[PDB]
Amino acid sequence: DDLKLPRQRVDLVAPPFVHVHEQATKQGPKIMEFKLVVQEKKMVIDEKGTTFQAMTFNGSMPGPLMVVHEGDYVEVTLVNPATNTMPHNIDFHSATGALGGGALTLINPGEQVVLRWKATRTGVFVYHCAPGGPMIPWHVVSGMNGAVMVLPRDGLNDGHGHSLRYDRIYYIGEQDLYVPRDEKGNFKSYDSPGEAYSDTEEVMRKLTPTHVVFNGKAGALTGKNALNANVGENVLIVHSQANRDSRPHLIGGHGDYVWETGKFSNAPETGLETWFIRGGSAGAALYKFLQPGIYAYVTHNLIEAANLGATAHFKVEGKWNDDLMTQVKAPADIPTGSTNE
Amino acid sequence: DDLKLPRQRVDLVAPPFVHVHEQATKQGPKIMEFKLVVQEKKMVIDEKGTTFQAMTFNGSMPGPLMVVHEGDYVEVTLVNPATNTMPHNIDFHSATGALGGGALTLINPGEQVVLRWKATRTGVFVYHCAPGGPMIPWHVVSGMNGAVMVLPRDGLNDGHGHSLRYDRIYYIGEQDLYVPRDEKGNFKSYDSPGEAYSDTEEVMRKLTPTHVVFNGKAGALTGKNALNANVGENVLIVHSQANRDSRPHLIGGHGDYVWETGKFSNAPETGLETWFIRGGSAGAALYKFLQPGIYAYVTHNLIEAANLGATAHFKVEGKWNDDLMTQVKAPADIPTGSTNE
Amino acid sequence: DDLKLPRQRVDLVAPPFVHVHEQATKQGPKIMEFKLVVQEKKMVIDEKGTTFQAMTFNGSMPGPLMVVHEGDYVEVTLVNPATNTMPHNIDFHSATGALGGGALTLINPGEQVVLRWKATRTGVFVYHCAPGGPMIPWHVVSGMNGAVMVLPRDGLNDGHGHSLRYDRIYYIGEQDLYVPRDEKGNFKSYDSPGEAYSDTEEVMRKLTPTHVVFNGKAGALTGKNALNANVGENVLIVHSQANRDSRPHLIGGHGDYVWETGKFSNAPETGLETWFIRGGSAGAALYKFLQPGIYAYVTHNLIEAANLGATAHFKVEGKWNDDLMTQVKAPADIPTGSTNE
Ligand SMILES: OC[C@H]1O[C@@](CO)(O[C@H]2O[C@H](CO)[C@@H](O)[C@H](O)[C@H]2O)[C@@H](O)[C@@H]1O
Ligand SMILES: OC[C@H]1O[C@@](CO)(O[C@H]2O[C@H](CO)[C@@H](O)[C@H](O)[C@H]2O)[C@@H](O)[C@@H]1O
Ligand SMILES: OC[C@H]1O[C@@](CO)(O[C@H]2O[C@H](CO)[C@@H](O)[C@H](O)[C@H]2O)[C@@H](O)[C@@H]1O
Ligand SMILES: OC[C@H]1O[C@@](CO)(O[C@H]2O[C@H](CO)[C@@H](O)[C@H](O)[C@H]2O)[C@@H](O)[C@@H]1O
Ligand SMILES: OC[C@H]1O[C@@](CO)(O[C@H]2O[C@H](CO)[C@@H](O)[C@H](O)[C@H]2O)[C@@H](O)[C@@H]1O
Ligand SMILES: OC[C@H]1O[C@@](CO)(O[C@H]2O[C@H](CO)[C@@H](O)[C@H](O)[C@H]2O)[C@@H](O)[C@@H]1O
Ligand SMILES: O=N[O-]
Ligand SMILES: O=N[O-]
Ligand SMILES: O=N[O-]
Ligand SMILES: O=N[O-]
Ligand SMILES: O=N[O-]
Ligand SMILES: O=N[O-]
Ligand SMILES: O=N[O-]
Ligand SMILES: O=N[O-]
Ligand SMILES: O=N[O-]
Ligand SMILES: O=N[O-]
Ligand SMILES: O=N[O-]
Ligand SMILES: O=N[O-]
Ligand SMILES: [Cu+2]
Ligand SMILES: [Cu+2]
Ligand SMILES: [Cu+2]
Ligand SMILES: [Cu+2]
Ligand SMILES: [Cu+2]
Ligand SMILES: [Cu+2]
Repeated sequence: DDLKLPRQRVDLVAPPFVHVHEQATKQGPKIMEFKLVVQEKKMVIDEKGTTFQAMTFNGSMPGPLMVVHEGDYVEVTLVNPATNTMPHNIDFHSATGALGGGALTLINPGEQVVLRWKATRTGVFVYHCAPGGPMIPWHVVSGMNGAVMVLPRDGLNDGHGHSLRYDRIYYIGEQDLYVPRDEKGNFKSYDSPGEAYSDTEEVMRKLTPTHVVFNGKAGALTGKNALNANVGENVLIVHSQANRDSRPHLIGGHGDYVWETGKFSNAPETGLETWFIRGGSAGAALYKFLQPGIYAYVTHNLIEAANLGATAHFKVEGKWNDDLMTQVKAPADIPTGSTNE
Repeated sequence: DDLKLPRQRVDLVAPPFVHVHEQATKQGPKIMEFKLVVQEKKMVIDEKGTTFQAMTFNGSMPGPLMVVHEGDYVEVTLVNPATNTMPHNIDFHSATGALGGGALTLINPGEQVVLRWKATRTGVFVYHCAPGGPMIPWHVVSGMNGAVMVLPRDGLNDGHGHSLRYDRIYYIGEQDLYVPRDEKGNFKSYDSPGEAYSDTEEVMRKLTPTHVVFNGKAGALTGKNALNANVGENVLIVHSQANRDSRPHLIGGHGDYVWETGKFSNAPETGLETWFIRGGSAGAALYKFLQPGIYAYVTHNLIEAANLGATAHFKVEGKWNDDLMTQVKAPADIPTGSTNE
Repeated sequence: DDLKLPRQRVDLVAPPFVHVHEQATKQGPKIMEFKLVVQEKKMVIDEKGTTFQAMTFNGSMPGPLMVVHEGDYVEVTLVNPATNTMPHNIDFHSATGALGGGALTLINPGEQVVLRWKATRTGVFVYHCAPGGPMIPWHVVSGMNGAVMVLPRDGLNDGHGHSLRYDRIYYIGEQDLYVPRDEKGNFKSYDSPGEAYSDTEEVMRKLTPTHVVFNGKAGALTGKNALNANVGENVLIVHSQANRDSRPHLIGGHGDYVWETGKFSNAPETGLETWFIRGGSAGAALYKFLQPGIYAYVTHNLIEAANLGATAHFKVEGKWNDDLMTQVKAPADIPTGSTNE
């Protein structure tokens, strides 16, 4: 064993939640140990019950958020159980060399592999499967993508010498899906990913998704699964898109501090309405809630948001601030003496 | 009346022009009073006379630019005359709470509502209708979107302690439209927005506009309606797109100072060729004209610019500067002694 | 002759290579003389041998990279040989006035023209043909676009007072193509550009390319034409896209310093995973290679990368650094005592 550092095992949690971590740390570098198990399975992706043949890390779309600190080593055990049908691997955009690790991690069903990469670059980054050739886009748009956050050891800052600390963190993975339709326009079902491939590839080629979803399905983060917050809390929202651009917006809020390219060596932008996640990247926004109520978090192509699945909700508890906004007069009949031309 | 500030009524003007305002001000905060009247009407959107069932604020696409200063309060009377067929509301991306105001402003035909929001965030911002669900994209891509500018009280600056002042301002609202076609490819006409909806939604779902226009129609800002300027003038060009990305470019010019994310707390970028307006945002560019003549202002997807409607012109008066550019030799026959392989 | 500066003739080279130049210079301003010869010709654009009716500067897609310094004058002789069928011109996004030069450079087959523009703006910039109207997008998506780099006279810097110097430079021109298909889905062939136009325009209108290629064809920069580098070298990668957005990513690497909007008066961003070239612009990234092996350089819409042609390779010589990344355990059977749920 050449590398003589303490080891720490991390238990991942399903998105949009994030495993326990420290923001700032005075611990030295560690070997941070993670396990990812590939799971191919049929999943429900919309509110009408449409299914499709997904491929996942750890059973979720997105794959879980991994969080480490600058200078840590990340030792990932990737497992491809023999119930799976395809080979898989992993490419970390946070890592240096061998196609992000993909060239060192190709495993057949029944195999596992252990990759270590040094976390030399701060930010949020995509990770994704990339077996080779046309299998690269297919595995990614089938769900095989997640993100990793590499925090500075002193935690986040505003790029102007002031520390920033979040009260809460959520990870929003956005997924573009390409579900085949029959001649009548109904979504087609298949018994395996391999059977779905040819028809799926034809949809992929036209670069227009059938669905754009957060946390793996339309409505996943609405209703009973809305994201909780409180007035006053500084919330970090990490957003990834491994294949296609997105334009996040918090309806009724702002991005107080936004790293749209997602890299903490760059000062954030302030007071954004809408930001831009380039396909193949993660970004992050901090917002301090000022008002209670429901907020919609969307990609601000509103067709994608409302009609293809890409809306989440926050439910924020606290007291309303009438100075920031008030209904001066409730809806009422237009006065008879009005002229409205 | 809890809020004891002076009130000022603003008369809006149709785009691309902007109502009278001060850049820098020493007045304290005011309650700035605006009126927006929803108008559903058939409108001509291209040079072949194609019509479509539009929905507007104040009869225009885009809706008018509102201009206030940081710390002002904005009291908006939204009116939905009883000649309209649908409910409408308004979401200000500049505002904090209640989905930007949409949750406090839903009005049926025959009603009006009064919303007040504090202008706490500087920049240019979209405002748009957002009734709920699939009606959100439909009302926005039918034309119900505009912008508001919240200036710093000291006016604009270059992010490096130098004041910037514009001689002229224009507001370019870009609109993506989704007009149904019949089996022969001809655009379909309808008698009401409700009748157009189902067919329109089908076009919307494929995320490919039929038209991309400035100021509501192909050719709106060309010919006799070209934008005027003079050599030496510093012109602010505000650009909004409430649903879809755009990439503005001034052909023959530059962006001297560009806030592509549109927020004045961030230093502008300098000397851009082309900039990027993320769907769901406004941005702004300053340019000091150096040469007279015709300039085309486009989105630099040139197919959209030339073939789907997204070109404006500036006509700039003044004297040509042969140091910056000259025709050394006019077109002439290729010399006989030339080799051109 | 009013302009009394030394003249220097530059011999252009085919992309992805770049003509000999100095980074930093103490020479004063010069008149830098370039020749571009339009060539319309059928070209092979994919690995199955698909052809299409291309239009080029100097016989290549992209056109060659021109490199000058701030304050130089650029005197371009544009030649349209009489074997061509169409008029052509040139618009420099680096230039000020007359639609970038397009309004001074329209030439019929059999003619040439000489344009001079002052290089007042630093950065990488697109140049492209723009005859007028619908011919603008058609000539650009037929291949008539390249880039020019205007270096500061002191060479590049990190925006924080430190000089940056590249060991190598490559120019990656990305081209979106719109090749017609017949009723069976096979790509159609034509005998001239004029014959291809009507069918091509119909594909263009739907804003979905059939191919997205680097250096004019799928596979152009893979295999024997991979880009060479060595561990330790700082490589500048200039990327242009004259019509459509792109999201470059170096698989297994990063962008150490990235000017995504492409203009050297703005500090670069650091440590990017993926960056964004807005359609109608050039950008640039510096990366110091740290690991040997194969790197893929893609647009990170992976469908475009793997299935529509947009992948290049770097082959990097040197010694592997096991500290940055190592395969701890090669692929092996999942242990019997494992639980992987
Ligand atoms: O700022 C650019 C910088 O990236 C460098 C920093 O010295 O390195 C990055 O990658 C290296 C991998 O070891 C580390 O030096 C560094 O800690 C990390 O951001 C260079 O390659 C260069 O100057
Ligand atoms: O979208 C085309 C066409 O297909 C139908 C079924 O004929 O609906 C399908 O497509 C809809 C939009 O994606 C989905 O809402 C639904 O799950 C699916 O069956 C038609 O209703 C539609 O006109
Ligand atoms: O810079 C981030 C900053 O936004 C803050 C500023 O203190 O507030 C913004 O929203 C508030 C609404 O009252 C105002 O304080 C401020 O004037 C405006 O930009 C915080 O929520 C935070 O530090
Ligand atoms: O675009 C398809 C097809 O439709 C036709 C009419 O059959 O033209 C229509 O579409 C054109 C492009 O949008 C418009 O220029 C025109 O207003 C519209 O009728 C065909 O000419 C075209 O081939
Ligand atoms: O920084 C904005 C700046 O651009 C200016 C610089 O003074 O000019 C640019 O274009 C001019 C063309 O002569 C040059 O002054 C300058 O060297 C170049 O970047 C103004 O128009 C303005 O302040
Ligand atoms: O893409 C539709 C359909 O066309 C066919 C020929 O019928 O293949 C063509 O399109 C393919 C994808 O672009 C190309 O790979 C090939 O060069 C082209 O002939 C079908 O195979 C495909 O199903
Ligand atoms: O070593 N201190 O947390
Ligand atoms: O299945 N995804 O959260
Ligand atoms: O590993 N590819 O299916
Ligand atoms: O303002 N949100 O769509
Ligand atoms: O109060 N002065 O404008
Ligand atoms: O109708 N719009 O300017
Ligand atoms: O208010 N919706 O049609
Ligand atoms: O350079 N304008 O397309
Ligand atoms: O004039 N010196 O290179
Ligand atoms: O033909 N282009 O490199
Ligand atoms: O010059 N146009 O074909
Ligand atoms: O990580 N590259 O696709
Ligand atoms: Cu996989
Ligand atoms: Cu990747
Ligand atoms: Cu409405
Ligand atoms: Cu909005
Ligand atoms: Cu041409
Ligand atoms: Cu251009």
